Amino acid sequence: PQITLWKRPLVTIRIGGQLKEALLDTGADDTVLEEMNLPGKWKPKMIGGIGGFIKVRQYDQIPVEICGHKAIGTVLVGPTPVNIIGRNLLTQIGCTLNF
Amino acid sequence: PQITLWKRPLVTIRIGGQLKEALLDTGADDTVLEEMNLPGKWKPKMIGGIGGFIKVRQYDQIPVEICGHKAIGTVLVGPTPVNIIGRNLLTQIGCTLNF
Repeated sequence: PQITLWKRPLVTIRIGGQLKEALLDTGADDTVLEEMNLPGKWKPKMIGGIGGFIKVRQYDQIPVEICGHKAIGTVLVGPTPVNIIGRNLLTQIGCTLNF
Repeated sequence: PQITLWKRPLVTIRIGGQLKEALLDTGADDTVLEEMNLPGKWKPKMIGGIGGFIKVRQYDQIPVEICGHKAIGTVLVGPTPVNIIGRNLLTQIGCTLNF
């Protein structure tokens, strides 16, 4: 599909057997999801942006479907205010910016 | 252009007569640049990101050229980790996401 940018580019994803709303974010290196109790091994990580850093849990090899397009990779879980799909998964679904 | 996302979508912009590098950021409502001088009046504002809230200077109706495409709009200046072009200007240059 083609997503315009008049509003926040929010789409539906499926992760860990849940459907969620998430923001397609070309400015994010990584995918960061709001607090959820995913099974699996994880390691601590700190990620930054405007305002500073937050502590997150890094889970690897997690299947994530984005508007019906399958992806699998690293997901970060922590106290982000919005679910963010970053470049690590956007590349896997063949997402481009176009103008 | 069509810009893929295997690398950060960094582009050259011209603003206040000076060249800068900025990230095309679909996850940002607003355009936020690192500390620099811009001509004209500004208003104090606060914005939020993944780490919390910061204080910025809001400059209205600022011309910005982004990869040769012209925008004129709001530019916030403050302690962002990287220069970001947000949706307020991405829409002006006709940018969409496609997959």
